Amino acid sequence: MKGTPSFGKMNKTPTHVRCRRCGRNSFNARKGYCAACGFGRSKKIRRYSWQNKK
Amino acid sequence: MKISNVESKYSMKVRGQELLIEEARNEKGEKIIIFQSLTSAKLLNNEEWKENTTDAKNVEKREDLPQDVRKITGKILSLI
Amino acid sequence: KPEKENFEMVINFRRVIMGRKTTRTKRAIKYVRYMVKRHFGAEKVIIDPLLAKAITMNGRDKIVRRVRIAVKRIG
Amino acid sequence: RKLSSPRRGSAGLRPRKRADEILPTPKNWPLVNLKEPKLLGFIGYKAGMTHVYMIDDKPTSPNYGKEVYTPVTIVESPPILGLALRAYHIDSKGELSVLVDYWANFEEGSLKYLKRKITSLKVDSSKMKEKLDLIQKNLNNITYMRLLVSTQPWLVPSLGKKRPEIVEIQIGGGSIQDQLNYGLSLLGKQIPVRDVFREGQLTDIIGVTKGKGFQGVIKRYSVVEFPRWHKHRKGSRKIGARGPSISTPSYVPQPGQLGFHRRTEYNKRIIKIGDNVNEINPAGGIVNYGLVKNTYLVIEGSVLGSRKRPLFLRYPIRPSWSPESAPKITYVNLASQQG
RNA sequence: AGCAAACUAAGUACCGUGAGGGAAAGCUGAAAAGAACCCCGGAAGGGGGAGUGCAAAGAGCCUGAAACCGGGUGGUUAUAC
RNA sequence: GGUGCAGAUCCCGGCGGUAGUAACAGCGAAGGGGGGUGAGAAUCCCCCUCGCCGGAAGGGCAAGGGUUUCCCGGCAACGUUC
RNA sequence: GCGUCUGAGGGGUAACCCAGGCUAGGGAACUCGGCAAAUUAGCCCCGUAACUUCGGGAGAAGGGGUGCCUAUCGUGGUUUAA
RNA sequence: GGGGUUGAUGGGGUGGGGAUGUAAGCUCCAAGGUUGUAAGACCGAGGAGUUUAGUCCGCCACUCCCAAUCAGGCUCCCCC
Repeated sequence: MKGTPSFGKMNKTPTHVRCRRCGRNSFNARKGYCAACGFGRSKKIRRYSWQNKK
Repeated sequence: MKISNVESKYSMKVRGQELLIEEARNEKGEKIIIFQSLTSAKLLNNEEWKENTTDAKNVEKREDLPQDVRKITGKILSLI
Repeated sequence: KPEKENFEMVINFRRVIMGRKTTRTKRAIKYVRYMVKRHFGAEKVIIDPLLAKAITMNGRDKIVRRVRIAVKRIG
Repeated sequence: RKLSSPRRGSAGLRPRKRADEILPTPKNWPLVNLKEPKLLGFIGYKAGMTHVYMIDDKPTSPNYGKEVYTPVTIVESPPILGLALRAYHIDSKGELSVLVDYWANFEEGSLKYLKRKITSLKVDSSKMKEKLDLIQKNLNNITYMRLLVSTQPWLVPSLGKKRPEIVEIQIGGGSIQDQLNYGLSLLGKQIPVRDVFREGQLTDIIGVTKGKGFQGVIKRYSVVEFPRWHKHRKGSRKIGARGPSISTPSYVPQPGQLGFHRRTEYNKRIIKIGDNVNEINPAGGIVNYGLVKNTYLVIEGSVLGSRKRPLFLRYPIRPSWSPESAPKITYVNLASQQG
């Protein structure tokens, strides 16, 4: 249910795991991509104009 | 009513447990049974007391017990 | 000198019952320590399980209304 | 829409608190009513009750001259042992304090029963002479004349007690000079209820009702259970509102002690003053009381208070009818109160 | 406060499945000279006594305010703001 | 010249009162006696008995946690008490 | 397997609250409302309306039996087994 | 509110009066059956006697048999 049980089923695998590049457990196996280390569709490193607040 | 003196004391061995039996009569003279099964008990201040058992005689078969003694033990021997 | 009796006493479990069902058996044996000191100056009360056992052939809440006791109250 | 309703609970007796002396005392006395010196009440004990069979004595009774059935209460009447005489007069400031007392048990009364509760006088200064004539000097300027008496419960094994109560009774009669002499005689001796009472009289009752402990409002003031749904919802045994506003959170039913109160009783007519214990004792020992073994008072109706309470009696304050003596009986129930 | 960051690691612990967000925390005196030793407790840089040292506020260690609470000093109370 | 504070349901740190109060009940469990250890035992251990569960509180198996397993020694916190 | 769904002991145990059990007599007067609560209830046999989409309705309705023991009997299966 | 050894306050014991409804065992009978040559003895749900029983009674009286002690605290000597 929308309350706590919504958190219940949450024992399965992380939808983002250790991507081999940036040391962040953020590799979306399901999308065949890392949203952190950029490995998967950019040869270049994922970097943005807004890594922070300017 | 006070107990005068003891006359009967046997020894019986039940369920892997020691068991003593005592019989005596009060000053009113009624015969009442005494159940006691423990040899050790912490003295207050401050030792251990050993229950004496030298004069007790050993009973090994049920009907060897006096008939009246036996016919009351049934209500109790279940829950030793 | 206290009378080192081989005495037999009769107890009445009247007061213990009539109140909380859930507590009787403990109060029962606890009541046992009451008179034994009172009528024999007991400093510490050592009860054989059997003479204690018979009060509860029942578990929680059924208790015989009376019982006989024998005491070899050593020093 | 705000239908009529009598105010529930009884506002008449506020405050409701527990008495401070187990044996109460009257605060007024019915008039003497044109007669000779005698007492106007008596002390006793609540032993038990039963039901009795009688011919009706009420001349205007709808049941006149017939056998009808009526519950009746028994009151064991142990002898009374007087103590002293107390002097009341219009003192300074125009009040009615105690002028003086007049004690005498050194002349008679080698009884330590009183000693159990009071460390009373010694023989060293038993010089009541200057006290007694003080009354004589203060004669004609006296208004009221009570009496110091004690109960003798040691003559009743039913009540396992040995230190007694000493209490008071005011005496009315003929002339004042007569009354003091009448009382003077009564000192140092024993007095039966027959010395004050006779059968067929009316009698008044002030005493302490059956205690009950802390109570609930449902029981204390007979407040009403909320209808149906509250037998399922939010609570049931309480009053809803507690006043229109803090403008006097008022005399409203609120919890508290009930019982053990100083209360009142009117219009009680005695039945029998017997002396054979076998005539009244029920089967197997009267319940919770024992076996009556002195003279007893046979009073019908109900009498307030728990069993084994001292009770102090009194002549009628506003008697409904003047009774004749001896409403003769036809049956006494000796059956067990048990069963 | 000074950039978050002066400290045993700071984008560190951590909150988030996620892009991300994002901390707290300095001072023993110059020299540990860190209280040897004796009594209590089992112990606790705990008690007591002694000792080091200008000084011990001697490990929780510069100085040490209030809100606080406790002992005491001085007044002072159960017909009353 | 970052400049004088009582507030801005300010921020941050400390501590108040309600106060040893609520709660440590509610979903069908429950312990008792004797002995041992140790400073200290309702709560830990030994014995006996007893009650409860018993298509689950039993038995075996994942993803996850990552040593939660075992042995030895301990108790300031950590354990809703100890 | 458990007395670890981890705090306990005292008590004639007040009121009251939550879980319950039971209440004479009347039996919906409570009440927006029979809400709640109650009554029936397993099984076998007998027996079963109006209406209808003829299939049901339909455990319609209603009535009757049901224990314990001493005997029996029938039917069927099974064992190398018409 | 009582009691506290100068005592019937509570237990015990004995009676008293009550509630359930007649303990076990024993004997007899038992619908039938098991045997057993018979004689007899064996099972049997149950009925009767053995028995207003047996168990129980937060009620009463008598009975000092046991228990009210040991102990601690607070305080007055103003009046002669």
